[PDB]
Amino acid sequence: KTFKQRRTFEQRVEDVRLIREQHPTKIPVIIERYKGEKQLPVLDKTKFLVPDHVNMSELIKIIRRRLQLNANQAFFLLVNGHSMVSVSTPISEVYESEKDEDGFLYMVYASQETF
Ligand SMILES: Cc1nn(C)c(C)c1NC(=O)CC#N
Ligand SMILES: [Cl-]
Repeated sequence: KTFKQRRTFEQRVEDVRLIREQHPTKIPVIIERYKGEKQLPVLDKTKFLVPDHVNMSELIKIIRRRLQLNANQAFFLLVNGHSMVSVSTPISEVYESEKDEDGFLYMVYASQETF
């Protein structure tokens, strides 16, 4: 069901190695809906190549645009299981401290802060 369940550790590592080779300036991001989530839709895909210069504030804007949300729908983004201390950090920095061992950066979204 989840990305980690669909692909072996070996497979996730090799995909990150190919994104490095073919899209060297991009951060490999996995973005999943919270399994509890009732309100927001599911994304059209799971794996995203994010330009390494955008900060987390701009990534939230990007995902809200991809979900085609309106001004008063709530959106919370967990990175590596937890709240972001700051949305102003460049995703290149966030990646280096919050990447998984497989080399993806995992994110989950919900309409409640209580996931
Ligand atoms: C071929 C290889 N063997 N081992 C053991 C490692 C770390 C590698 N590196 C990559 O391929 C990284 C990338 N991209
Ligand atoms: Cl690139």
